[PDB]
Amino acid sequence: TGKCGPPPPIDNGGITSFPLSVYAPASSVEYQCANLYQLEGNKRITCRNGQWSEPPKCLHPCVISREIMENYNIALRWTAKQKLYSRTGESVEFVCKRGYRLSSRSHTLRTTCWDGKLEYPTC
Amino acid sequence: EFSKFTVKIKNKDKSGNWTDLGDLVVRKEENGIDTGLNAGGHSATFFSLEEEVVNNFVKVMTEGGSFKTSLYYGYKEEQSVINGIQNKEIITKIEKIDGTEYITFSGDKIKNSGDKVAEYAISLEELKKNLK
Repeated sequence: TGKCGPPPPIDNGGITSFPLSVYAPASSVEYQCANLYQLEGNKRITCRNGQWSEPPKCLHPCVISREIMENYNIALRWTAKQKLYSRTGESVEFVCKRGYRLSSRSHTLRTTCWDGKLEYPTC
Repeated sequence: EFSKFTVKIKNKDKSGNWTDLGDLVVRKEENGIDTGLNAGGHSATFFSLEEEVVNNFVKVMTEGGSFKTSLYYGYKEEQSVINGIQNKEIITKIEKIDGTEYITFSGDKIKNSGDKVAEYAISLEELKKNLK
């Protein structure tokens, strides 16, 4: 009493240490997210009473691809980069390509990536 | 047609230390100026301002002082980043850092802390270079 087994797994993440088969109460471990993922929550879980405290979460990024910037008739306002990988919490801003104009359906060109979902404007 | 230029920029980090952040693009518009921050997967208007304030800006950004922004967004941990905020003043001070002299300015406050605004610096020489 009251020792924990290995720390729980989390989608798109890992621990920074080598898993022990058993932990002493009050020991910590720490999680890292994959490349473009945003860790949400405390990064460090703590063992108590046989239980691990709540783990974090790895927020998905959004791939802004040439292909989709085509379908929407857009392009990145600030870089020449034809593709972009954006982490949750990151804002991207577009322009129309010469020739099109902003569809009635869209009112803004500046979007933010939220957990893998990013609202594209239409041109 | 329009004067464009881009410059490098830093923010103090989670431990109040300075750090290469990325690029600040500075574009002249028909109505004043739009500045854009390219910093990883973030490339979006940082802030902007009206013709009225351009002159002021041009001075401020090369000798410190202040100027009002039409829209201020800032960067990913600032409260102002997702929606934007209006008429945010911006006070630049000239301050030495490492071997070089920089234009520095506080950004917006930060979610969800209390009294922890953001901070930015830009090389006075890259500014003076471009805004003469």
